[PDB]
This record gives sequence, C-alpha cells and structure tokens, in this order.
Amino acid sequence: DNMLLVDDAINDDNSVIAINSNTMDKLELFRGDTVLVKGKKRKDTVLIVLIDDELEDGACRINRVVRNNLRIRLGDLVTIHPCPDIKYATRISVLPIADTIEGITGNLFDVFLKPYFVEAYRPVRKGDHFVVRGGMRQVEFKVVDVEPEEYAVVAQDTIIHWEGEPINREDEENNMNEVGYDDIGGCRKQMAQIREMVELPLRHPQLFKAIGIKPPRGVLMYGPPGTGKTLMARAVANETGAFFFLINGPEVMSKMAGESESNLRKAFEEAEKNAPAIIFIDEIDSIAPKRDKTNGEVERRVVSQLLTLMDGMKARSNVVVIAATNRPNSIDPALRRFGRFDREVDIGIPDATGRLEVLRIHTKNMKLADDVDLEALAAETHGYVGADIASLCSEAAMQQIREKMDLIDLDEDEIDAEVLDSLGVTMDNFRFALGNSNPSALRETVVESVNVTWDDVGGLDEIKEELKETVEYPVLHPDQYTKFGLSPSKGVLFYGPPGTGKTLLAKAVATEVSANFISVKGPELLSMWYGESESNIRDIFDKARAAAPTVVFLDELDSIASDRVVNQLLTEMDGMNAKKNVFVIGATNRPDQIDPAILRPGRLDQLIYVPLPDENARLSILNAQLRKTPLEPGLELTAIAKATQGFSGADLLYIVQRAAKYAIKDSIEAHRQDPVPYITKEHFAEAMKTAKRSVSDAELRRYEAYSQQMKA
Amino acid sequence: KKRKRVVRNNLRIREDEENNMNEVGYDDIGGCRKQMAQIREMVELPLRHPQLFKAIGIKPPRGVLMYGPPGTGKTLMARAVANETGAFFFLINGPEVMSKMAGESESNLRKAFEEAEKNAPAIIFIDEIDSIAPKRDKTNGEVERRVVSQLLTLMDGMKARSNVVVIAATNRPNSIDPALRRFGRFDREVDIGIPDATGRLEVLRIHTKNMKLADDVDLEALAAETHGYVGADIASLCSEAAMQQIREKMDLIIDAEVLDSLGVTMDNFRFALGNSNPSALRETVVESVNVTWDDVGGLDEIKEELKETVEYPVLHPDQYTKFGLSPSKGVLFYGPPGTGKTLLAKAVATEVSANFISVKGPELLSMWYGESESNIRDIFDKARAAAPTVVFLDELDSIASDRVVNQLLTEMDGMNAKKNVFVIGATNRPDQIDPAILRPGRLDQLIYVPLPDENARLSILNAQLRKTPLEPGLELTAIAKATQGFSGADLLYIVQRAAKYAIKDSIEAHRQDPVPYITKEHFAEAMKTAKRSVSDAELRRYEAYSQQMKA
Ligand SMILES: Nc1ncnc2c1ncn2[C@@H]1O[C@H](COP(=O)(O)OP(=O)(O)OP(=O)(O)O)[C@@H](O)[C@H]1O
Ligand SMILES: Nc1ncnc2c1ncn2[C@@H]1O[C@H](COP(=O)(O)OP(=O)(O)OP(=O)(O)O)[C@@H](O)[C@H]1O
Ligand SMILES: Nc1ncnc2c1ncn2[C@@H]1O[C@H](COP(=O)(O)OP(=O)(O)O)[C@@H](O)[C@H]1O
Ligand SMILES: Nc1ncnc2c1ncn2[C@@H]1O[C@H](COP(=O)(O)OP(=O)(O)O)[C@@H](O)[C@H]1O
Repeated sequence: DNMLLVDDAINDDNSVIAINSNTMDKLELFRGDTVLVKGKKRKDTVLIVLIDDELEDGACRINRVVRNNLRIRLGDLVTIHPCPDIKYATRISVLPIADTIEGITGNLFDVFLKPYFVEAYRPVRKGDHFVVRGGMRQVEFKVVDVEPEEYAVVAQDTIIHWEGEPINREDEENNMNEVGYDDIGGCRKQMAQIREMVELPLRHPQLFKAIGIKPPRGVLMYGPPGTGKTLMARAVANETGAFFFLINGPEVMSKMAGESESNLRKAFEEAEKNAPAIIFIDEIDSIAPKRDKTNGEVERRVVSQLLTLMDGMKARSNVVVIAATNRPNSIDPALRRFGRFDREVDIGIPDATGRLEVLRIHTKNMKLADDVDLEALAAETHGYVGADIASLCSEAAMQQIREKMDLIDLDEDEIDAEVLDSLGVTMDNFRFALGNSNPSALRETVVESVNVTWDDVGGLDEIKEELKETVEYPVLHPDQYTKFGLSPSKGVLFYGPPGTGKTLLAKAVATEVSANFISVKGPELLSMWYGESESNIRDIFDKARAAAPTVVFLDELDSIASDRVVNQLLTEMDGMNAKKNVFVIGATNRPDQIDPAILRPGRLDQLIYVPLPDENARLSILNAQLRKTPLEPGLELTAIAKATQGFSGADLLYIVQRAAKYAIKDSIEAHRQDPVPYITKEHFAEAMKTAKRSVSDAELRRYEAYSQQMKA
Repeated sequence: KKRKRVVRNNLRIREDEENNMNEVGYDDIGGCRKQMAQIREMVELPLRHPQLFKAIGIKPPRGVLMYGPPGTGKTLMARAVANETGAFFFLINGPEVMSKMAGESESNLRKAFEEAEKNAPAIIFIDEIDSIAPKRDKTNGEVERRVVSQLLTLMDGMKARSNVVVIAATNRPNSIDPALRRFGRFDREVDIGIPDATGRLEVLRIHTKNMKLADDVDLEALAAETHGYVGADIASLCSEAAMQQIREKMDLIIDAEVLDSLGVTMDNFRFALGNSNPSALRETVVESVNVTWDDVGGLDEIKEELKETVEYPVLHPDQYTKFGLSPSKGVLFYGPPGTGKTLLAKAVATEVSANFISVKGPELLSMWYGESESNIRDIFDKARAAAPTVVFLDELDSIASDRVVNQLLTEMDGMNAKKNVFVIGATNRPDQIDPAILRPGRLDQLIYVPLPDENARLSILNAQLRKTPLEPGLELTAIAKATQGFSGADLLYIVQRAAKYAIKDSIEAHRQDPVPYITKEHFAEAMKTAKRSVSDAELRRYEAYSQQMKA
C-alpha cells in the first residue's frame, strides 16, 4: 500500500509536493527530505515534501506540469519512496525551447539563474521540464544533463551551462520511442502472450533457474501486413524498460556483402554488453527467405551468419529475439527448429471490439465533430486492419479540409485562425471516406473471430445436438475421453442443397468453443493448385496450429475433384495430431466426386446431411432477416412460410431483398411527387408472385436417395 | 575418468563452467545403443589402440557417415564420443564454409585440416555435408564445383597412418555427391532413426533429472503415449510443460516460499503434448515395432507360412546355404480392405527383430509427381543401411507414367540376395498391379487375406477392449456371433461408437462416476446404429479371383 493517489493541484509550483503528516507516517518519512514518485513507463521524479494538514490522509498536491512530465493523469496510483541518497548537483546543462521563447528575444538564462535557484535546492532529474517566468512570458526548459548522477539537487554552487541550440517539443512526441500498452487495442490475447514470453525471462530470470530450465529465446510473431507487429514490439519493449535494438531486413539487405555480417555481429555484441536487452527484427523473410526460390550466395551467407550467431548465444543471458514476417512459412525452415524461433504467434484481423478500440486510440487528437457514432463505424467496417483505419481517418480529415477550403484562399501564405477553430470532422466525412477505402487483408486467408450463436441457426435441432456431442465435449471435457480412451474425431463433412445454412453452422460451431474461424473457399484451392495464389495449404494448416483452437472451413470441396491438392490435404490432415484442438469442416453440394481417400477413418469421415428448412425454420429465418427493417403492423409471415414449400434460405433472403427494393422505390416516387419508411403487404405480394425455387425436384430426389444410401 | 563429494566433482566422476557444455559422456545419450556401439567401435579402436590394426595387418577404416532425421542428436553424439575418448573435437558447418568468399572457403578447409593433423588425436566433424557437396547432377556452379573438388582432394590426400577420423552428418543419405562414398573416403555408413518406447523413456529420464517433478510422475505413460517423437521434441515438450507450470503459478504473483512450491505435474505434461507437433512422421524413418504374434486372431496357416518364409532362412541360414536355396523376399498381401495387413507385416518384422519401414500411398504419389522430400532410392538406401529391415509398400495399386514402377523394379533387382532386406506389398486392387512386378525373383508370392472368423472377431474385440472398462458379467461371444461378415475396421468402429455413447451418458449424468464402464445396452445400441461396410459383391469378386489364382 505505499502507492499514493494522484490528485489535481491548484498550485503551479514545480518542486513542491504537499502531503499530510499521516502520509509520512505510512512510510515513516521524516520532514525535510525529498521523495521519489514513480508512475508508469519508467517515469519518475523527485519532489520536496511539505506538510499541509488541510489535505486529507493519502491526498497529495502536485502541479499539472509534473504529472504531464511523468505521463500520468489525475487519480493515478504512483509509488512513493524516500530519498536516502539525496545529493546536490555539481554541473547541470540545460537548453531552452525555441517555440516557448517566441515573442521575446534575449538571454533569459541569466535572468532565471539567480531568482529561481537562490538557495532553493530544487531536486532535478534528467529530462525534467521546469517552467520559469521571464518578463511577460512563462518559458519551459528541459534538463539536458546533470552531474553527479543520477538526479541530484540544484545547489547554488552548481555550475549551469546553456551552450547549445533549442530543440523542438513535438519532435520527442513523434520519436515513437514512448508508446505503452495504452496505444494498442484489440490484441489482448496476443499482447498477454508476448508479455508472458518476454517479461518473465527478463524481469524474473530466477524462476527458470529455480525450476531448472533454459528460458526460451526465439519468439516469432507473424500476421497480415500493417497489423501492428512493429508497434506491439516497441510497446512491449518500452513497457519492459530494458535496452532495445532494432534491425531492419531492408536496411541490412541493402548494404554490400561483409558489411551486413559486421553490422549483425556489432548489434549482437552490443546487445550482449547491455543486458537485459531485446533484439527486434523486421521482414525477416527478406533476409532469410525460402531457399527453394532464392539460390543467390549473398542471402545464403547472411542466413548462415544469422544461424551461427543465434546458436552461439551464451546459455545464460537476458536477451530475447523477436522476428516479424507476413508469411509464416516464407522464412527459411532452418530457423524454426528447436533452439531457435519456436514460440510462434499469429495476429489476426481485429474484431468489432478491436476496431472500436483502435478507432478510439487514433481519434484522440482530431477535432471530432459533435455528432460521431464510432460504434456504427466499428460495426460497418469489417476486414480493416489498424493501418487501414488510420488511413480512413486521414481520408475523412482530408474530405473535411476539402469542404472547408472554400472559405479560405490558398494563394496567401497565412490562414486565419478563425477558420482553423471551425475545423471539425462530421459523420458524413467518415461515411464518404469509408466509401473511398480499400481493405486488402480479407483477400487472403486470415484468422478472424466470429460471434454467431445457435439462435441465428434456423432449426435443425437434431443436427445441432449431434454437432455439440461431436465437437464441444472433446473441447471442454477431454478428461472423459482420456478416461474412456476414445480419441476425438475431427473430420466432419456437410452435404446437401446449396444455400441451406452451412457456413452459418460452421461459424456457430467456431463461436461455441471460442475458436478462431478460418475460411478457405474453393477458388482459393484452385488458385493454389495453379500456383497463382501466394499462400499454400501448408501455410493454412500451420496458421491453424499456431492459432489453436481453430475451425477451418473448406467450401465447394468438390471443385478440386486435380489430385495434387487432394494429396497435399490428405498428408497435412493425417499429419495433424488428434489431441490438438483443430477441426476441419468441409462442404459440398455433390458428395460423389470427392475422392474416396478423403472419406477414410481419421479424416473427413463424419457425413451430415443438410435438409431444406421446414415451415418453422422458414418463419424463424424470415424473422432473423427482419430485425432492423420496420414492418407493416399486423403483417403475418405464416402465409409466406406456408407458400414457400421447398424454398432455401438464400431464396427467402432474396425475397426479402426484392420486397425492400420495391418499398424503397415506392418511397422514392412518393417523396419526389418519408411518410412510408417501411414495407407493406403489396410488396410481399409482388415478391411472392416473383417467387421460384433454386433447386429442381429431381435434385431433391437425388439428394434424398443419396442420403438414404449413406444411411444404409 | 575423462583424464581427470568435492573431489568427485573436481574429477568429474561462474558461468564459464555450466556454459561449457562438454564432458557429455555416454550417460547423456539414450535410445541409440546400436549406433552408439558402432561409433564407439569405429572411433575408440583406431585411436586408443592402433597397434591392433598393425598386428592384424590392415588399415583401419576412417570415413564414417551418419544420417538421420534432423534434431536426432547427431552432433551431440559426435561430441559425446569425442569427449569420452578424451581427444580434441572440431566442428564445421556446411553453410558456414559455403558462406565465406570463393577462395576463403578453401582456405578455411585446408587450414582446419592441417591444424587438426598437426595435433591429431581428434575427430573432424562436418555438418550438413550435403550443402557443401550436394548432388552433382543438380548443382554444378563455379563455387559448387570448386569447394567440392577441394574437399575431395583433401579427403583423398589424407596422410593415413594418423589418428584422424572424419564424421559427416546429413538428414538424407542420397543427398550428397556420390563421389564421397567410394573407397578411401566416407564409407562406413550409419543410420539413426526415431527411438522406440524405451529410448524415449531414457531420453525423458535424462532430461527430467533437474526439474522439480511433482509427487506423481508416470514417465512410462508419457513414453507409451508419445510416438514418433525425436529427442529434440522431447526436450521441447519438457520445456513447454515447465512453462505451463510457471504460467499456472504466476496467477498468485519474489518470495522464496512460492519458489519452493514449484512442481511439474502430469497436467503440465498433458498440456505440453496438446501444444506439441512432431516433425518426423512426414518423412520416411526407421523404427522398431513389437506386434506380438498372439495379438492377432486366426490366420494360423498364414502365420506358419510367413514363419517358414522369413524366420527359418534368417534363423538357420546355414541350412539354406547347405541346400543352396536363397531366402524368399517377394511377398504380396492382397484382400479386402481393413483386414490388418499392416498389423501382420509389423508382427512379421517383430519376429526377426528388424527395423520396420513404412511407405504409404501419398508418399508414392508425391514421388511420382516429382514433388517429394525423398524418392524410392532414399527409402531403399536406408533399408540397406539399417539392415535387417522389413520395408512395407502400402497401396501398390495407387500408382496407376510407370517411372516409379520402373525405379522400384530396378532397385529390387539390384539388391544382393544375401542382404537381409525384405519387401512386403499391400493392395486391395490386385488386378491393377503391374504384371511385371509378379515375375520370379521379385514380388512373386501371393498371400490372400480372408475376413476374420467368429473366434477371430471375439479375439479382436477382447484385445481392443483390454484398455477400456467394461460392465462385469458382459458376454462378448454373442456380439462376435452376431457380427458375421464384418471386418476388423467395422468392429473397431462399433467399439468406438459404444465408447462415445458411454461418454455422452456419463457427461449427461454429471451435468444432472455413475457408469465408468460400458454396459450391454450400449453395445446393442451401437450395433443397431452400425452395419457392414463391405458388400457381398466384393466378397464374391475376391472368391472368384482366389479360385482363378488357384486354377
Ligand atoms: N492497435 C493497432 N494495431 C495495428 N496498427 C495500429 C494499431 N494502433 C495504431 N496502428 C497503426 O498501425 C501502424 C503500426 O503498425 P505497422 O505498420 O508498424 O505494422 P506492420 O505491418 O507489422 O509493420 P512492419 O513495417 O514492421 O512490417 C501505424 O500506422 C500505427 O499508427
Ligand atoms: N539421445 C538423444 N537423442 C536425441 N536428442 C537428444 C539425446 N540426448 C539429448 N538430446 C537433445 O536433443 C537435441 C540433440 O542435439 P541437437 O539439438 O544438436 O540436435 P542434432 O540432431 O544433433 O542437430 P543437427 O543435426 O541439426 O546438427 C538436443 O536438444 C539434445 O539436448
Ligand atoms: N438454418 C438455416 N438454414 C438455412 N439458411 C439459414 C439458416 N439460418 C440462417 N440462414 C440464412 O441462410 C442464408 C445463406 O447462408 P449461407 O451461409 O450463404 O448458405 P450456404 O452455406 O448454404 O451457401 C444466410 O442469409 C443466412 O442468414
Ligand atoms: N487379426 C486382425 N485382422 C484384421 N484386423 C485386425 C486384426 N487385429 C487388429 N485389427 C485391426 O485392423 C486395423 C487395421 O486396419 P487397416 O489399416 O485398414 O488394415 P490394412 O491397412 O492392413 O488393410 C487396426 O486398427 C486393428 O485394430
């Protein structure tokens, strides 16, 4: 409980902290000594304590400037420690800030030397910002350097130096060197995993010695481009507070031979010198790509040198290596063996909550208009990684500038601040920017989370129970299976008429067990077969393993029934270990062309027939579609359900869509000539008159015959 | 020992001590008794007592070549033998020597060779020897043609009469320039495969000698459940289990009291296995099997025929030599699917205690299309190196061009008759099999595999259910009688369906051990929910084919 609550202070003094005597009693502090207050992200300061009985016990009084310097807000908890090693300063060097001296010239250092340090003995520390009043201005300077270390106190005999040039303020902010856990959202699981795999070796190495194990060193995080890998690495490095050193694949690969090895050796040696340290790499694929395609000697020697350096790392050393790559399988396989990068992590596209958090983080400095509905943007935007969200915000701001430019004239070199005061980003700007966006992650197989429950599934209760017994029990009750000795099956294959609710079933299954759904359509398999596609099935299954538990989906599996892809799929699936929580769900409308090998035990052996929806199922599905669209009061869907015998979910959805389109057209005409913003009976009448069936009766008979044949 | 409580520690019987990972004697290796013995024989004797070779008057062999799946401890094995013999050890990396400049690699090589020679009680251990001297037909570049030539010159120019032994390691045997296999070079071949259950148990004991294991440990169970795991995988599993234990204990967090409570339990090992993934099965490997003869049921005449075919020629080769008959090696099992052909092959291999090798249809197709890590040549070379062995070719009807068939025929013809290499072929479509493979001196013997009989079905049911609980008083004879016309696969499916029903009932009861076993009603429900997977047409076709063959 030594931590104390941060409180707003009316006083503007930069070297006085007022606390109650009971606050000293808690730590048994003695009057007349400075105290060290440490906040977050390795931010600390030393303040002269005063007794103010007015303040209630546990309440402090620190000006806003000190809190801003510490990077903390009101109401935070800061650790307070005594100052047994209080020391005075012998030589301090400080420089001014040019933007803070605007409007007044001259040398105010001499003006501030005496009045501000007249036997004050104000404790000082590296990087502190202190504000002094000169003439008609209040100028803030920074503590460039102080001796003796580490913080010391500003004694009168201390020699003060001011020989140098002013340094910008926002330059430090944009350095990117200061980013904590707060600057990331939507990666709670991956962030926690990285923290566990990094902090423990560095913060508490004694655990591994106590338990008798060599702590892991090789951590490899991979994900879609522009997903925040570098930002997450920087954030964790700063939060740890250990020494940092970064290597860029493009940078190292851009220098002639020899120089690359020299740089790598120097980096490793320097990191070893200043342990604990973290070594980070970027685009490790570029320096160590797949050997099967790059036969050049330069990359061979570079990768060999990297391997030798990794192997030669001493047994006991607080150094952790982190690598980044878009393709998990692109890097040379030699790096993935034990004693090297083995702790693999996959980062997927953020879900709705992740998108909301990212948008909140980015939209923290722009002049957001009064009417903003970030929740709606999060709901609409799917498949957007953080980088695309930042681009969307930038484009919306650009559109706002387009709208507001008419007031000003661009020829003049100055813009009136009155216009600047009016700048604001409205919802329409975000809508337009979203309309002019271009997501790219979704075009490739990427792991994403789904949140579909059994409610969305319109019926098929028996299939629901069968699927539950098949999947959920081994995922949440493996003890029973181990006790009985029965291994869990993994190969499930749905077959039936198209548009009967298969993908939604797979999503629901993935949601129930809280697993990362993976989608792989038949065209993707065909492209992989022809080689045009980048990722291969091996990559898909490696990502599935790294993201376990997972549910992989194979749509139109008959579209590849080609034999090489089938053979590779069989090999990868059989190689999978059953104990791992990995499941494959195949779908096909023609369960006859599939090669017999796929149906062997230990593979896609479970066969599930998907029948057409029943009247109750049709009614439930229609209700599910009609959740946001207002309906004519008294509208009855039972007649529609009864008149739609043999229909499929897709056909019912299209019926709803055409009815909505007719209602919209009627509204347009009425408005041109919104009193009627909903649908009425006539639209449904037209829709049902324009009804049909996507499946012929012959196909239904064939499906029934095949299902009965499989039963017998 | 090693040319060396406090006294014992000093004689080996602050980081500079532990980091110096040396003196790793025979104690720190398990599951490689045969290979360890071979390497010891080929290393210690030339070095320790070269006088013996002079006395017998013959030059000791020097060129050794080990190969095995990656991460099997080849480098560790070389280091251990070098430390045991007390001599100096040298290590070279193939990519490293290839990494350096064009002329720099040749320098490195010659300087290392001369430095070793001047001070040469020692072993020169090359690594990734394939990289420096890959298959000549594939790469013939300038540096590729230069470094290999320099290495060949150095090897052939070995001064002899010295105490230098050269050892090379490659994941695949037929992945180096063949010129290195001739006499006066790497000739003594050694194969290392995935260890058996005993080897994995030994590895686990070796690694788990410092970790604070919990009170209850069943390393025998871990060895039984872990199959196809290399030593590196075992070490990774142990590390993962320790990490899981640390994570579990991290929720309460340093005080020494908590550190004193650290303990690795069975749950941690189970979780680590759940998060493990061995990388050895996908490649063809050599192992051992222990399929007991009495394990299977029925087919007694087939058992006796196979015994006469395999055991007697190898058990009493003197009789065959005196008569002159050579051992039979071409056998082809044919019959309906799911009749346990692989089980019979494994049992036969266990009879002679040979190293069983398996090749599946997907591997055949991968080799056919050209995209595959290894070709039939590698499989046969490993079979020869690890002799005696029993190679199993599954789904010979899946190679329906003819390049793979021609290669297989050539390899089968090439091997010498005396060498103890046997081939067992399996196929459910005997018609498609190429007639050429049926010629004398090849896969000539045909063995029909009939479906199991009532007694065989009962034996199969009993064997499969030994490791599963059952209701006391249950009679499976009625089940066996009421399952005529089925196969082993159908019986296993019914058993697993009954187990699934028991699991469901137990889970529902716990939600609401009431039934830790399976009752008769469960079997009744399973059988009523399952039926034969083989039609009568297939049986009639098999009978007709058998009669035609008899004719
Ligand atoms: N939570 C977040 N997740 C992802 N990107 C984020 C997040 N918050 C901000 N960003 C923005 O994303 C970019 C940071 O990710 P970055 O572009 O470095 O990822 P990357 O593609 O993994 O990088 P690299 O260039 O190292 O391969 C910056 O634009 C940052 O503003
Ligand atoms: N008897 C053993 N067999 C296999 N591995 C073992 C054995 N004893 C220990 N190990 C562990 O397995 C690994 C074997 O050594 P190492 O990691 O060098 O693999 P390797 O197969 O020799 O490597 P490479 O072939 O790539 O040079 C090490 O982790 C070693 O600790
Ligand atoms: N139980 C259900 N049966 C059929 N369709 C359903 C069911 N529940 C919902 N639907 C609807 O079916 C439509 C088609 O879903 P989709 O996954 O494309 O089907 P498919 O996988 O058969 O092509 C979706 O709009 C979905 O809302
Ligand atoms: N005597 C036996 N005859 C037939 N099958 C058996 C026998 N003993 C065990 N089995 C079962 O046969 C199964 C092997 O099936 P499968 O691999 O299809 O046979 P094969 O590959 O030899 O055609 C094993 O799971 C095993 O439980």
